[PDB]
Amino acid sequence: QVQLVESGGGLVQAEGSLRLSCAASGRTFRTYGMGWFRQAPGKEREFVAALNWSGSSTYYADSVKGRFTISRDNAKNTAYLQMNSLKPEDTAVYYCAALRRKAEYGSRSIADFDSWSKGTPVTV
Amino acid sequence: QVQLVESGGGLVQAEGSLRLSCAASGRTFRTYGMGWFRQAPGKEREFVAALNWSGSSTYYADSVKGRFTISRDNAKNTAYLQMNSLKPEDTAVYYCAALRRKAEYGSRSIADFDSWSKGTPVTV
Amino acid sequence: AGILAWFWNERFWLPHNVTWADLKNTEEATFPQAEDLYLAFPLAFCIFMVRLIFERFVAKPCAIALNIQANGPQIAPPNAILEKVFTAITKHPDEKRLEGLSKQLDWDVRSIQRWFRQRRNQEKPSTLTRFCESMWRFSFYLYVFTYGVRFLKKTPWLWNTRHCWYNYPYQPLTTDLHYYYILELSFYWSLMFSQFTDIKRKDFGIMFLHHLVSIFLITFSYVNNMARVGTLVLCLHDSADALLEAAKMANYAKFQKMCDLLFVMFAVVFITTRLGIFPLWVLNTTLFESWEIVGPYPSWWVFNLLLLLVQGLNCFWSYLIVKIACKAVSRGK
Amino acid sequence: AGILAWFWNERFWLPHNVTWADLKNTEEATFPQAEDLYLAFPLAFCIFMVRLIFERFVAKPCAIALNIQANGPQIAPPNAILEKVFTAITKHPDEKRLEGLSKQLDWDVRSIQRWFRQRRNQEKPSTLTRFCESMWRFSFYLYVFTYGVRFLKKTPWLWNTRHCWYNYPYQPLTTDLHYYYILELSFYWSLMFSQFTDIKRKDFGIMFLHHLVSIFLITFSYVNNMARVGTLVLCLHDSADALLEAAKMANYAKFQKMCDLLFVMFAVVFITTRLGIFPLWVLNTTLFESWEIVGPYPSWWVFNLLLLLVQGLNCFWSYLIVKIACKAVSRGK
Ligand SMILES: CCCCCCCCCCCCCCCC(=O)N[C@@H](C)[C@@H](O)C[C@H](O)CCCC[C@@H](O)C[C@H](C)C[C@H](OC(=O)C[C@@H](CC(=O)O)C(=O)O)[C@H](OC(=O)C[C@@H](CC(=O)O)C(=O)O)[C@H](C)CCCC
Ligand SMILES: CCCCCCCCCCCCCCCC(=O)N[C@@H](C)[C@@H](O)C[C@H](O)CCCC[C@@H](O)C[C@H](C)C[C@H](OC(=O)C[C@@H](CC(=O)O)C(=O)O)[C@H](OC(=O)C[C@@H](CC(=O)O)C(=O)O)[C@H](C)CCCC
Ligand SMILES: *[C@@H]1O[C@H](CO)[C@@H](O)[C@H](O)[C@H]1NC(C)=O
Ligand SMILES: *[C@@H]1O[C@H](CO)[C@@H](O)[C@H](O)[C@H]1NC(C)=O
Repeated sequence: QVQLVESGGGLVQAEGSLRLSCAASGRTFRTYGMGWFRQAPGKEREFVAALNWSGSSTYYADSVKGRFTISRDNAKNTAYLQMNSLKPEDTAVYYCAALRRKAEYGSRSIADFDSWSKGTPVTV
Repeated sequence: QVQLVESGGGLVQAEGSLRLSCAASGRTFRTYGMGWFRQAPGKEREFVAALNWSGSSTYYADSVKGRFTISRDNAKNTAYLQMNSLKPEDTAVYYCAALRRKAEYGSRSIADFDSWSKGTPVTV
Repeated sequence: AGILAWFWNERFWLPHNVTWADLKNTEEATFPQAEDLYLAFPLAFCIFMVRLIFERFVAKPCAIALNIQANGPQIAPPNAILEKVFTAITKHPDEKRLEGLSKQLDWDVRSIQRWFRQRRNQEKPSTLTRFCESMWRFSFYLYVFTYGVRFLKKTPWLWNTRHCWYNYPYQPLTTDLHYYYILELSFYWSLMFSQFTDIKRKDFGIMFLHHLVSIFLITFSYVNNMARVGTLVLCLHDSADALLEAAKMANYAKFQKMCDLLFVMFAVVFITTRLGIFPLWVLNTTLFESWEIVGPYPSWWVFNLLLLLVQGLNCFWSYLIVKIACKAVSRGK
Repeated sequence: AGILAWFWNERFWLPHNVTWADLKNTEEATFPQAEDLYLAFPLAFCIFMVRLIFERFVAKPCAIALNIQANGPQIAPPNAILEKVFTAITKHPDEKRLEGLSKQLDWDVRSIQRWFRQRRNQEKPSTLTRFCESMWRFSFYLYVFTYGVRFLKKTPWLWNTRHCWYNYPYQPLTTDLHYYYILELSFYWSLMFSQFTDIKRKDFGIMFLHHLVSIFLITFSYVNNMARVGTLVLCLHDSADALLEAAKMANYAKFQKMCDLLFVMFAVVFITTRLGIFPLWVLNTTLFESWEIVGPYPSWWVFNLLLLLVQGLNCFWSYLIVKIACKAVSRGK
């Protein structure tokens, strides 16, 4: 029950740094767990990172672990994803979503995230 | 919580007959008791007639008793007031209202009726 | 959930064209809900707890200071024939049975009656516990009757009973009605607890049936939003129960004159308020005014049959009360 | 209403920046509510009613067919000195007291011990009623443990306890959790009813305190939405209570070998599940994982102190159980 708008996309150099932001238009952003998904040319959507409502617990994917850090600010009602040492495989469209109040923590499936977003394109 | 629209007003001859209608835009018209009020030039508003939700119980004013009959149709969500043998003292503006869910039956006060209407002018 | 939906049929309880969805609580007004009756069960237990305290630290010292014996009743003299008759034949022998026993045992009828009374007292609990229970009942009934009178003094439907049915069922629930109904139902559930589990050596008789009928009426009149006439019935019935307990307390204190006067007054009030006022005031509005204002719906028959059953039970109780009070009147002369 | 609002402070129970308004029931998900606990009070009474039937028509014929004597315990021989010691000095004399009484009365210590055991049995209720109560407890505990195992077999937080705290408190309530909690609380309230009003000649000791702690924990973990770890605690504690009642039933049936084997197995299960698994599995997730996932909030201290109190009570019970079971082991050899 939150509207998510993404920002921070664009073209970056190799082994650069980027910071995507996902802002929520609502007062219930602090009761849902945020997550990010990747859409590359071909194949299908992939899981990138996610965290719970308080931000204490955070889990990434195996291929992106160690370089991407996802956090959130409940005071500003937004979430951030900082990507360091980017690779050409990271060139894709990023989507911001939230757990649908009934999916357990640690879910890595499309059906477990409800409030999607338009997404931003990142080229490396 | 009902919107009331009146119809049937106009000029009538002496000792004539008229039938005012008050239609409700809502599904809760059958849970409120209807009533009518009179506004003559000068003085203040006066009570004319009223009835409860089922239409079984009906009470009028002393000056209008015996000539005016008020009924209602919950199937069409409307109320009717038939006036017979009109008098020049009846020339006034008629208002349709409903009991506000907390006023007891038999109330003859302005503060006890909430959902008012524009009203119709009747000249005799 | 199917059986519950079948039981709570909206075409059975509510009048025509009225559904339960119209009685849901909103910001405009609040209506009685069945769930609000669940709160009657914890409070009842709490009441029971308080009762124990009242029987421990308040009523017991008053009974002791009143020279009430704390031991059991005096033991009846042993008699094999009398014991066999009491256990097998009956506990309250008639005149013919008493004469036969007197002829068989060559003993006076008064001695046999005294032995039977002693045996009945031995079966019954001790006098002090009954005194404490009567004191508790008297206190609660006095408080409830006072609250009911104070509450009904300002209501519009006391003076004109037709106001019970004019806006039925769309009559909002107030704090006073909720408190009154919850308190009454909690007391009746407390009585049921004290009857079932506290001591199962008690008797299930007419009083148990009357308590069941009262609980059913209170519950299903609160659920159906028939509370305006329910309060009238509750106050009328609790008017006469504040003197019976006082008469019992006077009897257990060996005060003959005070007990006789209190019981005569109680009998007068009981007859007046349950045979002259009830059928002409409460049975009038629930039979005739309800028919002409609301209309005939299936729950009307059920509630009126239950009210007629209550009237019959009150007739039986009044018969016993007057039969007992005739002896008191004769003794007072 | 002011005192209730002071008691239910949202900065005390819930974690930081979480308010009760966020836990209200909507169309998206349902959360546990305090009002849902009121339903535990009527059902408890119903359970009590059923218990009576189970002790009337089911357990009693089985006890009779088992050659269990329906009369009271054998009367101890009269002795003024022994009676005075039992009433005044103690009910369980030590070795020195037994030797002194034997020297004073010139009687064997075994005779004094037999007299004391007979007096204790006379004070205690009859054997058949205890057998029926144990049968009822065994049936209920077996059913509850089976249901708990079947329910927890599929839950995600049984295998990974960190799932109790990841989305806390925004964890929806399901039908199974509601049914489990209501059933447990109803049984505990039924036990409280049977303890308070059924017979007030019983004893208020450590078991009463343990029951109070259990009721408090169940209530205030359901209200606070700490049900995921509550189910683990409930299943772990009900694992070992299905064998104690079977051992008691075997003891009341004069089956020495079966009772000894059942009690040895019960002691093993009790020690294993309340001294080795509880502090390493339940006290691990409620102390360390909760601290690092949720954070420090005031209700955490209260709940952990209550869990430590439960651990201490279980240590005391286990000490008594092993002290008794040593005798059974010695006899079995
Ligand atoms: C469109 C439709 C919409 C419909 C909408 C509907 C809305 C409904 C909305 C809810 C409505 C709810 C209504 C609720 C009503 C309600 O509330 N009912 C009951 C719960 C209840 O209100 C009844 C009451 O309560 C009865 C009272 C009897 C009293 C009597 O029964 C007393 C004897 C006859 C006598 C006594 O009898 C006892 O006390 C018996 C006890 C004694 C004991 O404790 O040991 C016993 O043996 O069991 C005792 O008599 C004796 O002692 C006489 C004996 C012995 C002697 O000499 O001493 C003798 O002479 O033979 C004397 C009081 C002693 C003094 C005598 C001077
Ligand atoms: C961020 C933070 C989030 C936090 C989130 C938190 C969530 C919380 C979520 C809710 C969690 C809820 C937990 C609930 C737990 C719970 O559930 N607890 C209790 C309610 C309860 O589970 C306890 C249990 O229950 C104890 C059991 C003791 C058992 C013992 O006590 C047994 C004796 C030691 C022995 C027996 O003792 C009795 O039976 C005594 C009885 C007997 C009688 O009936 O007459 C009596 O006298 O009273 C008896 O011993 C004897 O008979 C021996 C004697 C005599 C002889 O020889 O025969 C002797 O030798 O001396 C033997 C069983 C007989 C057979 C022996 C071979
Ligand atoms: C009830 O509804 C039916 C049909 O909807 C209608 O014919 C009837 O007049 C209504 N009665 C009342 C009292 O509203
Ligand atoms: C709680 O809110 C305060 C201020 O609104 C903020 O500083 C803090 O970071 C928040 N904490 C969490 C866990 O949301």
